[PDB]
Amino acid sequence: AEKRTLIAVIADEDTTTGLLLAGIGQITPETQEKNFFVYQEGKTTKEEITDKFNHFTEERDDIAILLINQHIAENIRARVDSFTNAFPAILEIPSKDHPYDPEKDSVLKRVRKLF
Amino acid sequence: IVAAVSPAGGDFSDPVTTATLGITQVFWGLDKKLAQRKHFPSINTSVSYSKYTNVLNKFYDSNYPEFPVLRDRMKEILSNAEELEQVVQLVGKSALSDSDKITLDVATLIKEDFLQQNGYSTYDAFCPIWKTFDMMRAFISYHDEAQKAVANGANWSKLADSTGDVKHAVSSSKFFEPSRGEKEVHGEFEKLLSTMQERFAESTD
Amino acid sequence: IVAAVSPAGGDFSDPVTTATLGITQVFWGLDKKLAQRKHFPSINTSVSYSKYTNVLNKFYDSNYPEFPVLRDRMKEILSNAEELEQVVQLVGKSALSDSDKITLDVATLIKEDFLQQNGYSTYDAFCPIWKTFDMMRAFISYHDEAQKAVANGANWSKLADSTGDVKHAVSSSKFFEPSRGEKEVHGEFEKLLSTMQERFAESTD
Amino acid sequence: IVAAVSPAGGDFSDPVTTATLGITQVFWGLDKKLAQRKHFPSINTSVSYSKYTNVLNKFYDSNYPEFPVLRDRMKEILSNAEELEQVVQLVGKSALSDSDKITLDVATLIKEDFLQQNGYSTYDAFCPIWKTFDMMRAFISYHDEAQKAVANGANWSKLADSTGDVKHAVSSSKFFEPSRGEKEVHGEFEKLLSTMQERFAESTD
Amino acid sequence: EGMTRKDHGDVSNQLYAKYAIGKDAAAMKAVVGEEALSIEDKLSLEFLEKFEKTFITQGAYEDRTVFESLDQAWSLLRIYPKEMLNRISPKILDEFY
Amino acid sequence: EGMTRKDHGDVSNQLYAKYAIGKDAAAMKAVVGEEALSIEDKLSLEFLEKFEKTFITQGAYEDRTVFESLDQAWSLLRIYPKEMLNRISPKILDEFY
Amino acid sequence: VFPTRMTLGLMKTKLKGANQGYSLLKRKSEALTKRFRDITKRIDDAKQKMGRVMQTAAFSLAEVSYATGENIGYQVQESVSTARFKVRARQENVSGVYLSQFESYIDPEINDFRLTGLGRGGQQVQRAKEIYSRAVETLVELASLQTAFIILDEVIKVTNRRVNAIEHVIIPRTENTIAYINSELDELDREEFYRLKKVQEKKQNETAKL
Repeated sequence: AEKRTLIAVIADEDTTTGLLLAGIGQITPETQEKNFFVYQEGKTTKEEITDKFNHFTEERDDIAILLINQHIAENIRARVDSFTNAFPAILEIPSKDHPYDPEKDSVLKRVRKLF
Repeated sequence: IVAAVSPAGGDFSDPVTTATLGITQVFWGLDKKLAQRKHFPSINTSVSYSKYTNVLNKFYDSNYPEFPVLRDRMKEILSNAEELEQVVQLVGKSALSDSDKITLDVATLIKEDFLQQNGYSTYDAFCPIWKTFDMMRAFISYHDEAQKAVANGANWSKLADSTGDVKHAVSSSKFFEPSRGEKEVHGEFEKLLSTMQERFAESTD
Repeated sequence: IVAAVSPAGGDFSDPVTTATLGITQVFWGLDKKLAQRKHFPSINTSVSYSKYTNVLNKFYDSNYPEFPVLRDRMKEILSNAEELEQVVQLVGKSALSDSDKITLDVATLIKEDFLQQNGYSTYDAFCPIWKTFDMMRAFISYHDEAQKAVANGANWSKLADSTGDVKHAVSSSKFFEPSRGEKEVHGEFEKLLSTMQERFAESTD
Repeated sequence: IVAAVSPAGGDFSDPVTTATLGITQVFWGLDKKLAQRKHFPSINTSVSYSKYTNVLNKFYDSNYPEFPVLRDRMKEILSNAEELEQVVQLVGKSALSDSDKITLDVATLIKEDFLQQNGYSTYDAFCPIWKTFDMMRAFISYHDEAQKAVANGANWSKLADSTGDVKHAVSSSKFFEPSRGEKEVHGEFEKLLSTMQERFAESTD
Repeated sequence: EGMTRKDHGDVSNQLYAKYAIGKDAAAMKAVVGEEALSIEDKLSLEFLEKFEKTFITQGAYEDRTVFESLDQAWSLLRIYPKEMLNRISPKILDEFY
Repeated sequence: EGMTRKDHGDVSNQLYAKYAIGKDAAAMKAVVGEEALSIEDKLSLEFLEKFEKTFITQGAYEDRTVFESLDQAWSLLRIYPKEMLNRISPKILDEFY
Repeated sequence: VFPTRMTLGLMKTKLKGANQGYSLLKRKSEALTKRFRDITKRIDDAKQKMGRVMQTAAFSLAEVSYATGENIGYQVQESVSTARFKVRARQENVSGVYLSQFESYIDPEINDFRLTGLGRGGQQVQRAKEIYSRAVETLVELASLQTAFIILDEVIKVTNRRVNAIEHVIIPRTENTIAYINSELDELDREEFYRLKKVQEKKQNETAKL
């Protein structure tokens, strides 16, 4: 159970900034590696998001819930779908100025088939 | 000849039950469950066959009943339904269309009207060939129009609220006299065809 | 008459055994799987009966013991364990009630101390009734206190950890021989009851 | 003396079969499912033996073949395949690892290619001692290379995809006549060894 | 004990119980999945194979000392805690293990 | 009547059906646990224990006349509401719960 | 091949093991899918609800970032070195299976970060954090069901395979094996009686003629 109490973020810069101010993530004091990843839309390559994905899910283990923007999650669709674990939780929420889509939501796809 | 057979070793693998099923061309199942529910006899199309059937219906086809066409279409509706029930169990009702839901309703009617009896009236105690004929004619007639209308822009829920009076009437035919139209051809059915057609104009529109 | 019966072809379906059970009024089981595992003689309450029981427990009531009460509970612990074991094998354990776990645990104690004994109990040359009663009495008291303890609220795990010292002590009972109390009544088991009561006190709050 | 026998009891426990099994030195089983797929004559290592194999394999070693090592490796590939095949059917292939996924696949190829000797050729029906050796060698080299490649970082699906054409070529090998190369030891089998080795480097990295 | 040891009968008794569980755990393992497994059973699955392929196996020409046999028994049993043992009196165990 | 009551037949249907369901409930309880079980299954469970321990169980020298038996039956069945009792005519059900 | 002489007794109990498993496991399966459906409708709504809240809090934060004429987010990244909103994990029995549940705590021992006092620009950040702490709490409390959901999704798939497997494979194997052995078995008993009768007939002939 308890061995994890950070919420990590893959989101647009404003959303992330806000979330941190509110206090969820951190820049660790003995790894000196962020436990959040900011994204400049369209200006950041799809390959850099993927490294960061691996980082929160696997290369870190203190991540409880992994938050991820629908716009961003779609770009790296392959890696998200392949992640099916509950440790950390994958919870896709709408991106900033983007509406809900059931098909940018990895878990909802999974659930629908084989009900 | 109707012969009952029963286990002779406490199994159905007894020489007797298995020898007779070979000789016979009619097999009609019988269930504890349907008897407790008050359907007497207890025959289902999964635990039966009759190979004599082709010649009989043919014979019936001559007299006035449209019997052969109706009967094949009856067997199929009960078969297809069983399969549609298995989906309701696993997935639920969120993967079934209006047309599949309609199959279920028609099947429930066929079962209700024919299979369930108990001597409710002196109209269950005796039924002529004609009353049997009118019942199934009514169920198929509804089936084709209803499915057609959902294809053309309707809903099972819609079909249900409008159908109301005509649909309860076909379900209750078994308590009423068959002698309403003539003397053994039932009037409650003959009027139904016209109302069901009228029903369908309203339903599509 | 103690007459040994054993296979003459099948496991109990051989002629010999079938006839003997008819006529015998006392039967004491012996399971093969537990025999290979070394836990013989294994008496299984389903594969065992006594028709003499009712006159016998009333005899032991006259002699001093509360014996009839202990019999029912001895039976209950063994009995539920067999049914819960069948759910354990098939489904697995991911959950198994607080009460159900207790029954399993205590039934192991009964196996180890009683059922297993044949060159493994350093005293076995003749065992009095009182001593048997006193030993079983500790097992049953541990059981009732334990099930009450989970229900009035206290975790299953806290309850295992605090019972601790006494639980081992009942586990070790089997080696102990009359040397305290009377010549048939044993003080280590009498001491045990009172200490048990103190453990329950620590465990509930 | 080579003698065929048959049941008439619909089991393999019948007197005729049993009395021959007692006495016989070499036993070549019959597996109905494989034969239903067609694989004349059909066998698994668990249904067959030759007590003579040991002394035979030393003799074959002198002849040229790598025969001893290939006999132990053949048994082992089939035996592992059988255990895993139960786990796949009931539980799923989800528990299994990619090396054991391979075990089923190499073993399948051996079923289709060896056992099937009905043919429509005398090359698909006659496989000389030398032709039998090359084939078995080629197939084991694949399995060993295959378990390593997935081990230092490659997939069952990825590995399967890269050999691809080269896998078809070993399947179809059997159709090809034995009269070429040195004698039945073709250059066709010798070049194939190099292509497996090359494929191994690709597969891993 | 004069041509065997006193633990000869105890050490044999332990090895039957553990082998028996390992065999039932194997059958269950196939059918349901690894869902019915428990800590003792996983240990028992390994024990089965360990025993089969080291203990029972030997050459035709090979012959074995009884005293030798008994050290190889102990070795196999060394992978289980002592609290899980019960077909051996705690006195006996302490001396040879 | 006069050695039975009219209400005898309806009751026979309620008790058999409820009892069967009680056995099924015992197996489910072991699996789900006590703190994760259904209301309908919980009722069926309660019935199993009382049914066994009161209706079937009687003493060696205790005579159970048919009139006596039918009363004990209404206490057991009471735990279910009227909503879950229905193989009983509402006439009866209103007389005796 | 399986033992011929009185296997019947063991093989019957195999069937009873199998049978008990279909009913019980189907009850268990039935219950998990009934729950699963309930969660489905909750999770679907909760995704839409989180999205609205996250976009609104994000836009108020964005407006502020632009008005002050400096990027607040850089300032914010140095100061973040703890997290106020954390989770504490619990395992909860939903049927027999343990699912992950989370209950959120807000550290009251954790002060406000210093990103205020920037002048007029500081007022803007000060109001901004207050809306956002409220907003962020939403995302986490709703998120607790998701983790339980994903697990529930995996376990039901395994429980579904097991019912199908026992039903199709296991039970008919017990039927067919039982039957094979029965047929041999009855014949051993019958033929014996015929053997006895044949020998006795010869005997009766001899004795009668005397």
